[PDB]
Amino acid sequence: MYEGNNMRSMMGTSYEDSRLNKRTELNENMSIDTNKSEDSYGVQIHSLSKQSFTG
Amino acid sequence: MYEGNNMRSMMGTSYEDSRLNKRTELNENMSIDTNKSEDSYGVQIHSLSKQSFTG
Amino acid sequence: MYEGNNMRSMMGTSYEDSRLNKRTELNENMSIDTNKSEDSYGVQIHSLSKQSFTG
Amino acid sequence: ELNENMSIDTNKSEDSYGVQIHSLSKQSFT
Amino acid sequence: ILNLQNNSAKYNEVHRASGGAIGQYTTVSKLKDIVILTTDSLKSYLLDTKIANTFQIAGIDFTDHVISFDDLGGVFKVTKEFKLQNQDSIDFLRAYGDYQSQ
Amino acid sequence: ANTFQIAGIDFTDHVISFDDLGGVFKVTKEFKLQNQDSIDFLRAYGDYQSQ
Amino acid sequence: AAAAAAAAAAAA
Amino acid sequence: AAAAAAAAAAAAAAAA
Repeated sequence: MYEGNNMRSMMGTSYEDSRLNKRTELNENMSIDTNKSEDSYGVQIHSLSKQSFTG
Repeated sequence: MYEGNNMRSMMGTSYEDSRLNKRTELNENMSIDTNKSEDSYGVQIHSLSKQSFTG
Repeated sequence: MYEGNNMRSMMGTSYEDSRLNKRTELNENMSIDTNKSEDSYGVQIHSLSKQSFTG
Repeated sequence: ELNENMSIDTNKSEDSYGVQIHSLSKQSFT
Repeated sequence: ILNLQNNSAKYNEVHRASGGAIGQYTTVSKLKDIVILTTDSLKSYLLDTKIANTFQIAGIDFTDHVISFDDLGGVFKVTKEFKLQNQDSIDFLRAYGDYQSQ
Repeated sequence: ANTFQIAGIDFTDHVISFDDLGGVFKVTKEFKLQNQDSIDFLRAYGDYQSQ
Repeated sequence: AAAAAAAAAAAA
Repeated sequence: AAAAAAAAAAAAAAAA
């Protein structure tokens, strides 16, 4: 409530939100597409996308 | 049958009837949607929402 | 005389008077129109009625 | 005589499947 | 079930009535009026064994007439009339709201 | 699978699971650290600050 | 007059 | 005179 000048370099600006970023994820999905043995009644074994992890 | 006065605070307006206000009933529905193991079938997880539970 | 407030539930606006209803009167007449022995002189029987008196 | 029907309107257990509740109808009296 | 919908005098208990101690009385029921009472364990036994192993079920599934409970005893009844003497008994009773007992 | 009427009685949506339900450990008796290889093993997992 | 599923659920 | 249905080949698949 008291103003003064709340903006100083750090810890005058840290007690507010302070740059919400990099949320801990379920962006790649778990327990839904993963942990899923609920696959369709298939027709053949067609292919599996070989991914080359490069970085 | 006998009129008399019909004017007394209690045992007049209280000896014959009064306003039923609560009902002590099943609005929290139980045995129908509660006591119910009759759910769906299929792909699965995360049908689990929780509230702020202040009420 | 003193103006004050004159207001409380009782002992203000209840100290000097109240609502009057009934002063425990003679309405059933004793010694005016009943307590009679002044009846007629002639042919006779059956001034004897009966109500239901259920109330 | 028979008026109300036994063995057709009664003696049945070939009629119930639904996954439900409340056959509990306390009917009024005479 | 469907013992009940036969004309029988074996299924009532009218012998415990006042003027009807000896002698019989026949009555039936209508399937809009029978409910069963059970515990939840064999209710679940109905809800997996008798309804999911059974291949043809479309008329038989009488689970609509079933109410169950966790336990069928949580209450207490008194045989011998008695009196209260102990202070912790008062404390334990008004722990459940029984204030008036002394 | 081997039953026949699973139109309503399948509670499998509320089933989460794990491979094994323990890799975790709880302290008793309130010890201290004494031996070199112990904290060296702690260094293998990121625990640097304990000596 | 034959009927199936003789229960009739009533709610409030 | 009524006939109840026969699930002679109904292996029920559901989605959700």
